[PDB]
Amino acid sequence: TQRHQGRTALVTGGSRGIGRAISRRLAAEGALVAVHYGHDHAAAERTVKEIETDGGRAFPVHAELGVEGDAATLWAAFDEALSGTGSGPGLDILVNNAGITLPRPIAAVTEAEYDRVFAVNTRAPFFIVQRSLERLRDGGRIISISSAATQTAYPAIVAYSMSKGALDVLTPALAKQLGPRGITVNTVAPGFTETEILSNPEIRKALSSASVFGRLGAPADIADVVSFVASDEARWVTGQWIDATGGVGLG
Amino acid sequence: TQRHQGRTALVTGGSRGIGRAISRRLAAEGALVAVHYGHDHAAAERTVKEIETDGGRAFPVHAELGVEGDAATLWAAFDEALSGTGSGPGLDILVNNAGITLPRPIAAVTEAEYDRVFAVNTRAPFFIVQRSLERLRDGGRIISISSAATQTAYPAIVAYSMSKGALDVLTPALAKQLGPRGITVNTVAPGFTETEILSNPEIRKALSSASVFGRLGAPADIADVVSFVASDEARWVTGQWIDATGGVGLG
Amino acid sequence: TQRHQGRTALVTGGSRGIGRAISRRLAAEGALVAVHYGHDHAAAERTVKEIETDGGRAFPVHAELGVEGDAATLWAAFDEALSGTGSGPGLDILVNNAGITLPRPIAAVTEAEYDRVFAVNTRAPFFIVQRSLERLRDGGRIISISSAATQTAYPAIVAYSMSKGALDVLTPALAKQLGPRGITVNTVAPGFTETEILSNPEIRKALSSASVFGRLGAPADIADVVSFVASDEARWVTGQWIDATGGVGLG
Amino acid sequence: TQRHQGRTALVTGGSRGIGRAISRRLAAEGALVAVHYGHDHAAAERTVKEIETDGGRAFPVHAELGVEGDAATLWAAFDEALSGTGSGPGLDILVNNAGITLPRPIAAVTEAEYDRVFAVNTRAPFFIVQRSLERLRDGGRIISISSAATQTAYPAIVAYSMSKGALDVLTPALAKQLGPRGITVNTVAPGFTETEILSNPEIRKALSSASVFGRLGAPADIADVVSFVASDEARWVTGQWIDATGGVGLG
Ligand SMILES: NC(=O)C1=CN([C@@H]2O[C@H](COP(=O)(O)OP(=O)(O)OC[C@H]3O[C@@H](n4cnc5c(N)ncnc54)[C@H](OP(=O)(O)O)[C@@H]3O)[C@@H](O)[C@H]2O)C=CC1
Ligand SMILES: NC(=O)C1=CN([C@@H]2O[C@H](COP(=O)(O)OP(=O)(O)OC[C@H]3O[C@@H](n4cnc5c(N)ncnc54)[C@H](OP(=O)(O)O)[C@@H]3O)[C@@H](O)[C@H]2O)C=CC1
Ligand SMILES: NC(=O)C1=CN([C@@H]2O[C@H](COP(=O)(O)OP(=O)(O)OC[C@H]3O[C@@H](n4cnc5c(N)ncnc54)[C@H](OP(=O)(O)O)[C@@H]3O)[C@@H](O)[C@H]2O)C=CC1
Ligand SMILES: NC(=O)C1=CN([C@@H]2O[C@H](COP(=O)(O)OP(=O)(O)OC[C@H]3O[C@@H](n4cnc5c(N)ncnc54)[C@H](OP(=O)(O)O)[C@@H]3O)[C@@H](O)[C@H]2O)C=CC1
Repeated sequence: TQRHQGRTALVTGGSRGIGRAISRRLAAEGALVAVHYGHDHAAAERTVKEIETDGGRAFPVHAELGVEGDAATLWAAFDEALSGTGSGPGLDILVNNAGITLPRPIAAVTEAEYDRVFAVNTRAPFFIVQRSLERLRDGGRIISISSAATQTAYPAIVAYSMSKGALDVLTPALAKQLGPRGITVNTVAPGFTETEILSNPEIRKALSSASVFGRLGAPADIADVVSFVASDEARWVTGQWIDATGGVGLG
Repeated sequence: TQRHQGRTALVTGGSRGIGRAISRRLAAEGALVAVHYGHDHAAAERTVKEIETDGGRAFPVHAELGVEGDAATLWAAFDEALSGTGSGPGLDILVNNAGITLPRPIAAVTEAEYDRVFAVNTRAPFFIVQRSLERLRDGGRIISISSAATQTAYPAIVAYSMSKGALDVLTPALAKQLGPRGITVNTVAPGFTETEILSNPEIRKALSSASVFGRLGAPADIADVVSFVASDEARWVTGQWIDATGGVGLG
Repeated sequence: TQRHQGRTALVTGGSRGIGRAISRRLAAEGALVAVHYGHDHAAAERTVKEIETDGGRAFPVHAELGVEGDAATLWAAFDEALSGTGSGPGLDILVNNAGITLPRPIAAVTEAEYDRVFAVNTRAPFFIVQRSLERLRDGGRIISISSAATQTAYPAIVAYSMSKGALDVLTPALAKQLGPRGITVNTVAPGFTETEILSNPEIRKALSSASVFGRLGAPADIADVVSFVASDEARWVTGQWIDATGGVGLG
Repeated sequence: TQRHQGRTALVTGGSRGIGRAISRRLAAEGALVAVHYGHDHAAAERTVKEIETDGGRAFPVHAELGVEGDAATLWAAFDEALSGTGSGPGLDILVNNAGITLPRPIAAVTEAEYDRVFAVNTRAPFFIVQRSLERLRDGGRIISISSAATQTAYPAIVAYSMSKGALDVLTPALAKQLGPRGITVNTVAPGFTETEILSNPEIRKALSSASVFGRLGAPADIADVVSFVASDEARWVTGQWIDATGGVGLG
């Protein structure tokens, strides 16, 4: 395709799972990809190596999210790492993908667990986007990775759903504000998606059967929607919540 | 009416504005109302006096929200204050009404301001509801006061909208979980509503014109919807987001 | 209550099922109710007798819907029947309740069946509302009875869902247009509701289990929401789609 | 791209406006395109010539919609026209694009005008899709062109909005039913879109300002979304309503 030819992307949690698929798709389409991660240096190196092997350009960016100064640390590492590539500052495509699950229903959730899922899932994207506005170019793309669970009730993950619900609400407000500069802002909401990290054949069967297609999502199913949203082909789609669940919750 | 005859209600921020209208309507309909507040002891006393003057029963409950132990402190004060009324423990109707605004667009929002609006608007209701489940009776009512701004983009208040968006997502998950005990969970979303705390005749005109009725909301417009949702007449309405904006954002 | 004291209501298909519950609730609250029907004169007489027995005022209005001149015939019979009561012309509350089911999936639907369900369910309400605007008073109420099936996919009734989907879209446009005269327009969407016309204990169990409350709806569950929407208590709710399904489709 | 290489598409009203842009985009990507139309033989010939000139394959299909036997006549002409191309029967991609406007508010709409807009906009697509199920292949695509007006109230076009609202409701029901064969069903909803058929500079300015981008849509903006939805890249998007309005109605 090369529909991201000459563009700079940042993918938060780009090292594994959906983030890795997004990182690899954007790079395969000609983007220079900042592969961000908080913990696993090795995973981040393999993902960059995979991209470089396939003929694309990527570099790691280390910043732990959900801690004091996380957003500032991420953009400092990005600016440094990016500068060290001999590219100019700023970016075209921001994907807030990094997130953590909290599989506890309301009676189980502690303050510590609640505070951590909001800090990573909601607070970090909010301040990451805030500082991106210093760097984000005209005709740019902001894409938040949310969850189908904001629109289909899942009591077992309620605090996680709420953290993604707050994130969903950032999209329309920013689409409106950034429209005059040709920037689009959109949410892509995955369903049950099979990553490198669904061992129970029984859970696998129940989650598969939730899709009208009778399968789990793959990272690639999400990355193919994100790549479209990030492209010029989606210039007329803004402020939206794009279901990437294989028809979960239809009937 | 007396459709809340013999029921115990808690209204968070019940001392002024929409909370006061809710408190007074529930009490006028026969509810015993816990009028909760964080700061203004005087306001809380006037509101209880107004209810007692009109023939109803209410008592103040002091707890500052958005601070360590807020939810535990609120339920301790409720249990104590309630016990001191010579009523039994527990409750029928929980209204999470207390909230604070943050009128700053994304480029303006500080960590401190963001953290405070989430702590009061989202975190406190979440842990308040969690501890209510020890006390909340069969056929009970949970009602969250949200904002029209979660569904109609208002960049100027983006972090406030996000805090209400997280709260919106708690409603369906809890409606599903609590259905088997006849409890309903619903969100009521006010529009531009004129409280005791809209001095600019120009802002007043612009916000009035947002309604298909060409006026600002009054606390009473919200309280009349909340009272219905809290009643047996709304037994078949659960998990919903009830627009109480006078038709803001229709076209 | 008497919250409809001195008001004139028309309920289409008011003779049985949800229409009968609406008719009886509005009359019990002091409304003069036009009980409209297309076919069963006897049912319409029993419903009016039931209202008159309980101390309320109602009269039958015969008009077959889904035929040439149906809307004109209904308003002619209403104006005549109403005039014969010695009340003045016009009305306060219009409920489009009359409808027919089409339980055939897409591969089964004939032109005749499709045309008939649209004629009764969509076309008749549209022209009925059009002629109501000559008669409908300030502060009035228009309420459409839709179906949960417009928002939760039910392939087995697809053409019926589409007919209700068109009806759903009339509500916001009219709420906007009629706001300046204090008229509200709203949709109430029933779920699986047990009428006089669910014999299979197996279908009964499956439809019951669709509700978070583990029961079928009763006409009264719908009528209690409609009566609220029709009242001054709902003056600030307009253009909305009110779920009256007992939490069908939440998760 | 060639992401429609070897696929057969039918585009209803493919001869001009959005239909022509869709027809040309699908053909440029390797689809064999049936360019359907009801009236203007010349327009249909120019559109096919444009495609053939650019290196693609298309053929005209004449059928007037909104008349007795329209769906049967369209598929007879398609099967004949298609057969005459020396391709096998059946298809991969169905776009219901053909539609007519009705710019009259409720007080203005006649039975004839109402009946005609439903016949073309709703009835024809419904029976066209019904007969497509005899021909539509595994992994296929059904795409309905709706209107932003189903979700943002436009009293001036109310009967048109209702016709598109019924069409919107066909999408989820069919997505659910056809999921097991890998077929996706989606609605694409254009905003104010500038076609060959917006002469008033004043209307042009007002409609432009409705978009967060301060311009009218172009056919190409819609065609780029439709082409994505029709492709393997959108395999995980089904039952959805895709806003192609340039952010109309966000705030
Ligand atoms: N998989 C699924 O079924 C679903 C996924 N989602 C959402 O999709 C997104 C991607 O999920 P998925 O692919 O499953 O996740 P994985 O857990 O597979 O990958 C998570 C990524 O985020 C990074 N990350 C995690 N926590 C932090 C942190 N505190 N600071 C910095 N980076 C962090 C990880 O790097 P590192 O380990 O080095 O920190 C890694 O790159 C998430 O937002 C998730 O909520 C939504 C619906 C369901
Ligand atoms: N008015 C409007 O136009 C709109 C209102 N809303 C929402 O409606 C709800 C009611 O708003 P409104 O009537 O305007 O508010 P007011 O500010 O008039 O009243 C706020 C109430 O909440 C209490 N409260 C505030 N902060 C705290 C705190 N930290 N701890 C404990 N109690 C607290 C206040 O008591 P004390 O001062 O003693 O702390 C008071 O009783 C809020 O959730 C608001 O966001 C939504 C849309 C618009
Ligand atoms: N019951 C349920 O589970 C559900 C009901 N609904 C909707 O709720 C509404 C009420 O349904 P319900 O109570 O079950 O219906 P019933 O069939 O019990 O009652 C139908 C009523 O409409 C009248 N009616 C029917 N067809 C015509 C016609 N052609 N002309 C004039 N009057 C007519 C009937 O009178 P007569 O027989 O004399 O013509 C009768 O008063 C309908 O719009 C229905 O689609 C939606 C979701 C599910
Ligand atoms: N343009 C806009 O701003 C908007 C458009 N839309 C929708 O997008 C779709 C495309 O609209 P647009 O490009 O503007 O339309 P145009 O009127 O430019 O093109 C209409 C097309 O449909 C065909 N058509 C029209 N009526 C019939 C009929 N009775 N039988 C058969 N074919 C027919 C026409 O061919 P022929 O003339 O030969 O019959 C032509 O190919 C429509 O469904 C429209 O409602 C929605 C929102 C706004």
